Amino acid sequence: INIQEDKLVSAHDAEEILRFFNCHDSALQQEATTLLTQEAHLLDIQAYRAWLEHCVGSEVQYQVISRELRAASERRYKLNEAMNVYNENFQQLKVRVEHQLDPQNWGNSPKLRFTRFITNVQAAMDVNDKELLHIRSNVILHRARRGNQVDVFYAAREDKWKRGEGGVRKLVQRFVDYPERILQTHNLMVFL
Amino acid sequence: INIQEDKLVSAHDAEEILRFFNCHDSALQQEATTLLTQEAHLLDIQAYRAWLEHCVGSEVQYQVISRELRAASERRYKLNEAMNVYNENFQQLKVRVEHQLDPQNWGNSPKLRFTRFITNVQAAMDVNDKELLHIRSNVILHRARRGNQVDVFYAAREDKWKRGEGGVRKLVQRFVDYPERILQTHNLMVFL
Amino acid sequence: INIQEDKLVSAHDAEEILRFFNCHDSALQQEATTLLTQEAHLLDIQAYRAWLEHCVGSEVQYQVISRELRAASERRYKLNEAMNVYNENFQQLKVRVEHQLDPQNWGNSPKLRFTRFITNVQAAMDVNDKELLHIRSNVILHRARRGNQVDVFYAAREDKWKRGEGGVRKLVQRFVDYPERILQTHNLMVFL
Amino acid sequence: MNYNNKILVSESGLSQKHLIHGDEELFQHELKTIFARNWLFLTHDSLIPAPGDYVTAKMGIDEVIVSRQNDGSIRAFLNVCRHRGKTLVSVEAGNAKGFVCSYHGWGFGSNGELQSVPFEKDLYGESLNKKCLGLKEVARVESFHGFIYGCFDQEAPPLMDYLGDAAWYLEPMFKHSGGLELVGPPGKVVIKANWKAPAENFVGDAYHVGWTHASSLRSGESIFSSLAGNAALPPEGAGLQMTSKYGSGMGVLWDGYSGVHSADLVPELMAFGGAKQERLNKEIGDVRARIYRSHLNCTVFPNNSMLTCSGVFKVWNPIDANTTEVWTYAIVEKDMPEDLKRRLADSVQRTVGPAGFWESDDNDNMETASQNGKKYQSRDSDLLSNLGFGEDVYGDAVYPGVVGKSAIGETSYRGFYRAYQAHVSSSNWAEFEHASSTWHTELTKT
Amino acid sequence: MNYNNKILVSESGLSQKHLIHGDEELFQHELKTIFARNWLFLTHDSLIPAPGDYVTAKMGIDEVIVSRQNDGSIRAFLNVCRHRGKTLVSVEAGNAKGFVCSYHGWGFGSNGELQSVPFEKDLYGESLNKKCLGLKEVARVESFHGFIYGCFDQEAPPLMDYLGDAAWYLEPMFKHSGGLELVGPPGKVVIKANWKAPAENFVGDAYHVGWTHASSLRSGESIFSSLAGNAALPPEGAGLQMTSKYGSGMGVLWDGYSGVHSADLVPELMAFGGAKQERLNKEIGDVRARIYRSHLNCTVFPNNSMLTCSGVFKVWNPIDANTTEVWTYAIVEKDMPEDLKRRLADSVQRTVGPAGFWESDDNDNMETASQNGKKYQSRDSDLLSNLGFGEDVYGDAVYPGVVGKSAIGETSYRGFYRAYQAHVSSSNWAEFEHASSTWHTELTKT
Amino acid sequence: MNYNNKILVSESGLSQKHLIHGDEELFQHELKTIFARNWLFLTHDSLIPAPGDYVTAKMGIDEVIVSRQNDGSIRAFLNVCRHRGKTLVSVEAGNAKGFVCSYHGWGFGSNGELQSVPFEKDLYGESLNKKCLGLKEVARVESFHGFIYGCFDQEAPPLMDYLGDAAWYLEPMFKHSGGLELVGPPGKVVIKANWKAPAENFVGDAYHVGWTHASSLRSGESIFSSLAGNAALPPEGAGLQMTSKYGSGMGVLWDGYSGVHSADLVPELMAFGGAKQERLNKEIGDVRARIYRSHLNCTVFPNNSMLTCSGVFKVWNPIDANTTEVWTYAIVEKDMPEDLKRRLADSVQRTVGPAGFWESDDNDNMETASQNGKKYQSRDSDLLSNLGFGEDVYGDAVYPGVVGKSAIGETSYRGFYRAYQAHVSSSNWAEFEHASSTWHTELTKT
Ligand SMILES: c1ccc2cc3ccccc3cc2c1
Ligand SMILES: c1ccc2cc3ccccc3cc2c1
Ligand SMILES: c1ccc2cc3ccccc3cc2c1
Ligand code: FES
Ligand code: FES
Ligand code: FES
Ligand SMILES: [Fe+3]
Ligand SMILES: [Fe+3]
Ligand SMILES: [Fe+3]
Repeated sequence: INIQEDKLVSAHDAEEILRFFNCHDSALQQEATTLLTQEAHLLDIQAYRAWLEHCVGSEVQYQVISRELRAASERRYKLNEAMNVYNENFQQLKVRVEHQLDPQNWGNSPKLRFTRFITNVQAAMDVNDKELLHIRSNVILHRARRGNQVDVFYAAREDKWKRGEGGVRKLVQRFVDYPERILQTHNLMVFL
Repeated sequence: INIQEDKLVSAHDAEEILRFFNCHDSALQQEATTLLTQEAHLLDIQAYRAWLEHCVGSEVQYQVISRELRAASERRYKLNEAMNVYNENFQQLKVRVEHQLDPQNWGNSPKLRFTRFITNVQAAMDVNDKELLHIRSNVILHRARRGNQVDVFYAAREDKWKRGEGGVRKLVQRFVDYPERILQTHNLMVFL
Repeated sequence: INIQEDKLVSAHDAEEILRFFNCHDSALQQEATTLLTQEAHLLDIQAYRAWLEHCVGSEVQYQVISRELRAASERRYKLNEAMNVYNENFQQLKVRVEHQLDPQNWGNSPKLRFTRFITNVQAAMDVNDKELLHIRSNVILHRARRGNQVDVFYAAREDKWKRGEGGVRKLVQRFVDYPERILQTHNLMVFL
Repeated sequence: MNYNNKILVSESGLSQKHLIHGDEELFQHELKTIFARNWLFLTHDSLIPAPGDYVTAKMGIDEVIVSRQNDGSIRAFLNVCRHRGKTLVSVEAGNAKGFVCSYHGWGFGSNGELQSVPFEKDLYGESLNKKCLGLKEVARVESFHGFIYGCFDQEAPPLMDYLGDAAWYLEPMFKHSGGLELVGPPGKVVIKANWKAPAENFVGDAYHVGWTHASSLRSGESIFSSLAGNAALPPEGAGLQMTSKYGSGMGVLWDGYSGVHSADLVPELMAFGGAKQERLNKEIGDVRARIYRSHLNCTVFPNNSMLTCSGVFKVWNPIDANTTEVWTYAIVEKDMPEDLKRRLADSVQRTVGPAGFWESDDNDNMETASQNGKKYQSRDSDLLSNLGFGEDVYGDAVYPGVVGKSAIGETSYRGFYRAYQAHVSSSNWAEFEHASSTWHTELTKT
Repeated sequence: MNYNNKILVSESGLSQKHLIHGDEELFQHELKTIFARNWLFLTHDSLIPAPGDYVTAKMGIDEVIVSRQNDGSIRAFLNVCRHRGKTLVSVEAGNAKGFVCSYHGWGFGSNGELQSVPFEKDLYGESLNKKCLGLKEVARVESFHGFIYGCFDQEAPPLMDYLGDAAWYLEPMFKHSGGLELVGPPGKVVIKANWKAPAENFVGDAYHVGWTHASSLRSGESIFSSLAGNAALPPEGAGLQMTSKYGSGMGVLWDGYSGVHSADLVPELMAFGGAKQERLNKEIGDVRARIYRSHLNCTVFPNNSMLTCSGVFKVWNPIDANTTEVWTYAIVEKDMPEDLKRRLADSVQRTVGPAGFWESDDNDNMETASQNGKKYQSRDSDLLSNLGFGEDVYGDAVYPGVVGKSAIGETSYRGFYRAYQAHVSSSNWAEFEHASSTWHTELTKT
Repeated sequence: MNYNNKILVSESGLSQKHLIHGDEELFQHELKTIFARNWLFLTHDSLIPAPGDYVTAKMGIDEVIVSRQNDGSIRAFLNVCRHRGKTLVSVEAGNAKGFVCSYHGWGFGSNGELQSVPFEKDLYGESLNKKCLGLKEVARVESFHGFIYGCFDQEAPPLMDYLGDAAWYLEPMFKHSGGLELVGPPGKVVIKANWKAPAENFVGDAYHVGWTHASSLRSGESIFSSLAGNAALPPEGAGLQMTSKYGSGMGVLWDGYSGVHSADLVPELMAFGGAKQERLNKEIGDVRARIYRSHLNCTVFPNNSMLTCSGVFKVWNPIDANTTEVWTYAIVEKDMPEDLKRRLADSVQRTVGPAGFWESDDNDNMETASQNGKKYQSRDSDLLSNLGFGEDVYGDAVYPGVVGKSAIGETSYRGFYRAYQAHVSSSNWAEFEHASSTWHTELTKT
């Protein structure tokens, strides 16, 4: 992509397109599909310890940002463009997992119900690090609780996964730029 | 999964995880993907007789439950935990199909519009019955009618499919634990 | 399908079922999956020029209809059954792309956010034209803007794709019969 | 609107202003004059049989906790903490000796009493009068053969008296059968209708069955399947209609013990009902034993409905003028074999539950009739309920109440709406009584 | 709020309180004083040409059935059953001799009459007075060259008189062209704007075109493309504005026969319009023949708008103060070749339909201007419509109505809002007339 | 409801009618008597430091543009065009010399003035009085150590006077620390609670922390982790509570400088705070230097809250009685190392931002307590805030304001609600003052 011609495209987004348009490795897309379906299954049944153990790398950065609304033509105002809804290392994820599992987390009784829909999977090996797998996917996450509360989340995920203990591929980075600026879901207390 | 450690996970859910984590047979996931996409296509175009004929086994149990909200710590109260929104044998499904097709089903004029999105397909052969295929998938089902009525349903489906007449794989069990306790879709009169 | 027995099924829908039930070519479904995921990625990042250049054929018809609500038993009233929300040739698509990219399109500041979910991909080669690929897929399209505006679109797409310049497969027809008669999304100004 | 003066329901219940299904100010007024005043269904003994068992229930738009006490009585309380008003219980059923608030940890007993306050001594000293801080208690809780009703108004008639002439019709199934059980949990679905739309339909509306449910009748091949598409009118003397002073009413369709249930249950049910009827002839007499095994479509005023024999039990929980949360339980005879109980429960949900193919037939009827009540040119229009007017009787030697001796009519609508109007225009029970002193004469004019 | 006294629109229509776009009590008041009183667009002959053809339409928030009778007249009725108020017809168009209610099967004729009631003899005997139970009929239904309007108020002026001075401007295209056809079905989309926001914009708002539609002008290369981004003001004498006693008004942009249509239609349209103009010079005179092929942006008070030559036809159907359901049809000249009719219809939807790139330009303007009317600090603020005030004339020798002899101004806003205010503060047509006896003098002050 | 007479808050603030969290008429009344009258948080110097920098902010339900002027002052204006009322600015922050309306292209300066109107000469001539058409300006804009507040009411006290006795407690952190910066952009989430629910919780509610946040306390291992599950009451003299004439109040928890932050930040923070405290002893005295590094949970009346040391800054933006848009910023000390500032900001969002695990603990408490205020049987019930009543003092030699010399109590609720009630029943500031002339005596009775 030429972002001087495609005026609406960010440099970051153009870079990520190039990554997937280049080598298509059908087998890798299939492996990625499996990894992500199994991750979403563990999360949906609220097996959060299993998710950490089997899906999340010790060196992870788990990041979801919210970007301030600025003018498309803005060129002078330079301050912090985004805040971190999540920006977690493994220990910070573990804190969140313990909070979910705590028997005095009153908000988890009655038990919540999660259903995740993962689509648009793309996978490409990193050019410079042969063991780093880039995976892109979109998620619809449905959370239902307390009889009539229903919250639906929508996001694209830019992931890096790498083989760790036992040769298992684990998440080492997830980046989500959340598309809705003002959340209408009560909170974003879900693992996208 | 150890459900003593992963305190939020039900025994049932842990059992179903084990089924898919064990043999991955890439070809089977592909066959399952086809079966489910074709089923959803037949349903979306309201070819309900074709769905029965081509997709549904004579010995089917088609079941969708709604589970009462109980305390995560509840250990004494023991009464019926769920009711059956659906719990249909083949003949009961046929009754429902005839009801859809009846020219005095006033609610079907003007014609309804269905669009189904099937994701997260996993497939595994049963360990003890070599002809029984376990398939798990999630569905978003969009129903539109009467100009401005729009209802969206979200569910995970635990299926068993088996080869029947002509060697065609057909649904012999579908189990859905509906995630929303109080439906906000007018009714659940859709085939998930 | 016998549409005399399956009374709810249109002749058009029955024709399209037959197309996919007949040859299943697993590799073709995979190629189609790639084409559609890459198209949706280009659209989601608002690379509209790239989409035209890489995904859209010079002879395209890009059509989205809205069908008037008529009685299931209606047999006499014969007037225009539908209107065209879109019915665009390549030049008309280019007009729309220029409108998106215009720096005085005030509605595009702050920048919109798009997330597309493509599912239920089916692919079959045309029987009579060996270079014409029929692809069917469903889309959920999420558009977020202006802090708290969120619009979600749902559709099935009947596509024809054909190899053009450089041997690249491009869209030569997209047909969508939009399922919601009265739109509750402000407008349908999105490329489904 | 001036509810003392506004004629919302015409004399003899013959018509009602369409706005009653749409007007939000009237809905707010109903909260006071209907829901806070009258008896509302809570639960059954079978759902809270043991000490400490509880369920949550709606009473109007309020939520209550309904708890089995140690002495075997049942008490009900607002599901609202006495400190800063947080909802106390977030589950639908369970067993507990008390309820602790998740905000500041105040602990209430199953008996509503404020039993503990965290760090009371250090914080409140001796100054917190816990005796005055028990949960707000539902003033009246009474049982009709295991079916538990509540009323916020201490002045209400006893539940038995409130059921009036309807009680006589219910007793064969509710009492003389050996008793019923409610099979939970209920289905729960929101419909975009006023609570009165399904309430009136169940109270009195046999006329719609053949046309509305044409498709379900034909597809299921239930006992009343001959009605499909108005192909056949029920025969002479096929049933009756009744209504009562406090608004409750029902249709009676003779002998229809298998009700809505598809042909896969008809023979077993018709056998079971006939067998019990034969025993009951000796005990309660032929007519009442026949009523036992006849299909009763009943509304217990205001918003509880049922189909006996079909085994359908409904609560039409009000949300706003065009929103209702529908709770659907099955009722079964205690002495039915357990496997039949299970199949009957499934069949209730199959036909009228959240995916009930029969009840789907009714959705558009209820929803559009309710929403049209908001439309400008319809607000002041008259909904008609005059079918059978001038052929109703009162004080019949066999069948009590105001009675239309025909299977299809609008007798029960008239009694329902007479009662409704008397409440809406009254400030308390005494005024309702004064407004109701000639109720049956009003219904039987001409 | 006291609508007799409250100044919602200032003298000469110069300003309006911003709350008029947000206030739900006022919206309810408009249902009575605007929508129940005035003429509202229903359909065209071309959509119901044969006996038994019908469409559904909104009139305010009410829904009506509009049916071609056997004698060739058109009658319109509330889409509400006379029994218990269910919506009778659930489709948008069709052909039928009558309408049967899905609740209890009552059958109404195309002429509104209650023709059949299931089992009438057995149930009602001779006591149902079907003669008094016909559908509630729209009192007035009249045609303007095939365009069918309805009015609930029997006292309204004839439609021709109601169009006032606007009619003279419409007649070249609506009458002298040989007639128009409406191409259905319409696009339908809900916007979060008050109905008045698009109504005022179409009635009078040429000022916004260059800036709001900058992107669409440049991208489509339509005839008025020189306006893009306020790069160029239309020349001296490029057009005019007019308004009328009963609120209808329009802009006239000389010669712009291809209107919003992108360059792919401009040559063909400009040829077609010029050719007809040449024939019409001889028949109706040069000025009127020029008006025929000039772009008219018009609102027929209250909520019907159009762009002649562009061929856009809009209904702004009110839902609540910040919700409007937009219906978009195309209008075509009957004697255009069919292939051009087809392409013109597509182009209307392309530009201003549900995915109309031009109309998307307007969304935020209408929606935010309407929603700001709810905001506390804006309710009592003044929306300005003073552009061109003191240069309007009345009784011009060539151009009738209150007229601003300039292409861009707010003349038509002032006449629209003068009429609006006179209705809002009046209880009936007589009072509107009394409030309007010096309408043109009020508009032409200073 | 008659707000002059209705006792919504009882004497001494001891209780409040539950309806205050649910009643939409009262919410509309609050727009006038609370939000249009009082000081509301807009932004910080650090977010608009340079000429032309601007942000949008809510003030009640209104939206304003807040702009740094060329002379270094800040002015705020309604985000509403003076022509036809379109929203002027659609972004949250930027830099510009002015704002052009996308409807008709009117151009306003950063100073609110109407600077340009497209084609003014050709269209308006000399008749448009642009001097009178500047954006509607927020009457009062003042700074408290860089924190910028606005007030629509010209008659309000200066912001410093409005903070009353609360200011003394804030100054060590806001002034003597060297100053704070606000780290943007904020998180933004909608909760289904009344704005008063989180406002009261932050003003005064240490009681809930151990029980509500049991899970977060235990999981994060923050400094106050010993409270988890009410395992331990804070010790004797662990803190205090205060309140003030104009409603602002706070809790003080001695020494808790790391606040909500998990153990990964505790040592660094406790070091940083102690080091500055040592320098401040010499400058402001031991007690005030200790206050600097003590956790203050504060509400600046009506709807701005903060946790000092935790570095949490909240705006509870009202939408309706059961809807609030929560804005969450981090506050940091200017002289902290930049890497610590970054980590502290992330930690604020981690704990109390949109996915803040602590703040999720509060959701059900706030939402259900607010929604129960709509329920019929609860509207007239009394929310209790009597904890510590009769042990508060005023005019203490060390700690100013009405003060409860205990860490946990409801002192600050009482002062908050006394102020609320005085505003709700008053038409202007003079009447509030008259209603508040014995404020501290009222709070310290018994
Ligand atoms: C009202 C509502 C439902 C009904 C259902 C019925 C089913 C079978 C027979 C008679 C019925 C009467 C009914 C009356
Ligand atoms: C109001 C609304 C739409 C308009 C569209 C126009 C298109 C071309 C030329 C003039 C126009 C004036 C208009 C006035
Ligand atoms: C109100 C709201 C939040 C609070 C959070 C706290 C965190 C740590 C220590 C004391 C706190 C008091 C609080 C009071
Ligand atoms: S609100 Fe229940 S203990 Fe405070
Ligand atoms: S409501 Fe139409 S026939 Fe009864
Ligand atoms: S509304 Fe802003 S310039 Fe007209
Ligand atoms: Fe029914
Ligand atoms: Fe426009
Ligand atoms: Fe808290």
